[PDB]
Amino acid sequence: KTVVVTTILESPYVMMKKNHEMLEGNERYEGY
Amino acid sequence: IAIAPLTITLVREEVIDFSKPFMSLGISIMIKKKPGVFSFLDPLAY
Amino acid sequence: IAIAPLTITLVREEVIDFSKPFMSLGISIMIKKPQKSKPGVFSFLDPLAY
Repeated sequence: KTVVVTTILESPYVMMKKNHEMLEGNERYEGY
Repeated sequence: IAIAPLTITLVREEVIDFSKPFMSLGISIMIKKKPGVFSFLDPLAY
Repeated sequence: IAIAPLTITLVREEVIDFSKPFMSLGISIMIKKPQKSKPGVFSFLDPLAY
């Protein structure tokens, strides 16, 4: 049973990647 | 579960549980941060 | 209840319950107060750089 974590877009905690449109899933976001 | 910069406050603690803080912070001050070649003439006006 | 400067550690939280920290702290450097130093022998050259 997968669990869902929630986040807010704020550098350097959660930021969009440069090629995020190509990537999918947890690889879309990077940060602390 | 929320893993984000969520400040630990009483109004949030009374309705949801908070783990021990992983990063401490506080209010801090942010401020904006060479002599001329002929600067020995400065003590007297031109 | 234990109202004392008790550090919140993993094992202690494993064996008892800890509230949110009422005092944040960390490891810091303590030194002797700078204080005035005796002037050097060749201290008359101090106003100008080498």
